[PDB]
Amino acid sequence: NLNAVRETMDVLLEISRILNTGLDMETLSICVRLCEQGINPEALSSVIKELRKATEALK
Amino acid sequence: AAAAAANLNAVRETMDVLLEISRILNTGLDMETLSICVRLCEQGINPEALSSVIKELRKATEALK
Amino acid sequence: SITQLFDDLCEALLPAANRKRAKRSLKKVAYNALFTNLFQLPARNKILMLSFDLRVGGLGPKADRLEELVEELEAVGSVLDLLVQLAGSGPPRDYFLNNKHVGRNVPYSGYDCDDLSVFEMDVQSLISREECLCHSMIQETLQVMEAAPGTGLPTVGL
Amino acid sequence: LVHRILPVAASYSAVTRFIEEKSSFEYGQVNHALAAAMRTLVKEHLILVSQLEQLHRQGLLSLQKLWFYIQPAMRTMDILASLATSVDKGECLGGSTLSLLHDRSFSYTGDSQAQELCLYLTKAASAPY
Amino acid sequence: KSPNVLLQNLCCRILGRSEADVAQQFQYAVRVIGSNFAPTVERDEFLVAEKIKKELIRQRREADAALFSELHRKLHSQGVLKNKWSILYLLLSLSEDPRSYATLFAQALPRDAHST
Amino acid sequence: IRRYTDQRSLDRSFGLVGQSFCAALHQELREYYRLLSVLHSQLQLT
Repeated sequence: NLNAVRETMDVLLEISRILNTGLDMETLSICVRLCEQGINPEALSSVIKELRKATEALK
Repeated sequence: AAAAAANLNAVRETMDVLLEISRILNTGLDMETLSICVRLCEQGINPEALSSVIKELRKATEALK
Repeated sequence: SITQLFDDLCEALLPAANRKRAKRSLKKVAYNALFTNLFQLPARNKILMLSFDLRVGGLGPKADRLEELVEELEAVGSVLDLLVQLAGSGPPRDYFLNNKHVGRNVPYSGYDCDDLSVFEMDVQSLISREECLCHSMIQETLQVMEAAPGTGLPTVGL
Repeated sequence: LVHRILPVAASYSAVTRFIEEKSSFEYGQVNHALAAAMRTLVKEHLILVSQLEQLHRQGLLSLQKLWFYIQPAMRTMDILASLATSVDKGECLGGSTLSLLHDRSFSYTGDSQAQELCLYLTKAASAPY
Repeated sequence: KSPNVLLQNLCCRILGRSEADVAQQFQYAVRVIGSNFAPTVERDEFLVAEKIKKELIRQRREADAALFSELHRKLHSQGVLKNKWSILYLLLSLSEDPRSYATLFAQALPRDAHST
Repeated sequence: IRRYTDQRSLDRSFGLVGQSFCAALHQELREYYRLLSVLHSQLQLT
């Protein structure tokens, strides 16, 4: 299982690189675990866009 | 308005002319499919491209039958 | 679980390249922004709906690649539905286009004016960048070196 | 360039003259059907030149484009004009100009652009026989 | 709205399946409609008029072919259509006879003798 | 290529496997003129 999830983490990078996300590998790993929980991914794409705006408002 | 319901009359006029041409040729299309095809042809599309699809989707409902 | 991974996310957005009480403030603004949206096959179709807009917008092989990968992605399901809704949030050659000098059977045809005319444009966007670069490096430094007396770096403000 | 385009006009005058002359009762039911099937292609030439007329009205037709456009239709016209010259030359009517059509039908096999044309006129002209 | 989901509306009408019930056909639809969108051949409403006439001759009708010309008149009198060539070429391609060689018969030009 | 066809297409006493090569040599001139037609449209040149 621990061997499987490394291979899945490597293949899920590819489909997010071709679709040109703003996600890097670390935030990809957190968001792949968060989407697998069951919380609607259509809303998670919006909370990330709001988090990345509110952190830039401080800078 | 009033002049905005006259244009809603002038589109039913056209749609009836197209509905007449659709039946005197005895096509496969019905009036509901035709209302999607008018929207596609308004944008500017190859009619050679849609007809091949429609030729496959009608045999894909013989893959449903 | 995920709310402990969220702490690692809060460490990433904070500059690592102090850093212990600014984290407690950024964590407050993170949690305060997070729950607003959360309080209030048809899945590969969402990728196909953007591959159509790829094909209309030029760039044929990218959409032909995209439809080649959505068959292998079906041969974890909530992840690609996140990717389709993050598809425009991203960061802002080839020797062949018209060589029939290889092969064993190539079809005889004429000119079209949408292959070789847009193969000199594939390079024209490059040559028109590499000189616009020259105007975006001498301007960004002469804006520092000449404004007016009393303008510069904030080390005089120390 | 104009002279390079003109043989398809010289090969339309002869075609329409044949269709008028050999639809009469001095040349029989076979020649009636023969010119009546040659007439279908004449209608098609008339169709083509009107599409090109729509092209010229929009300021999108030139001499170079016209010269390329008429070259596929020149071969068909050439077949019709040579056939009309041959039937007029030997004074062939009845079944001799079904024998001539049998010879000309085997004659054309090179591209199979002209083969279908002659075969249709043989199919139409062999009906009264 | 966008054209791609409108294709799926067509897919709901012709199939008994919904748009959400099939994605193998929509894949093929995205293959065909994309990169052949926006006319790439010469348009002519006149040839389409004479070919709908040519088709009504094949149904052994001469009365309905001259009534079709009055509908063609009414089509222009309202004037709300963008490509009157396209939808009539489309209905003519999907025509079925109620009850050979035709590539040497008049067609539209490819615009490969002209810059696009 | 046009000079050879200039006598072959007016010779009707010749091989019909040679008048198939010659009719695969009318297409090869029509395509040249197609090329020229596209170039003529782009004239409106260095």
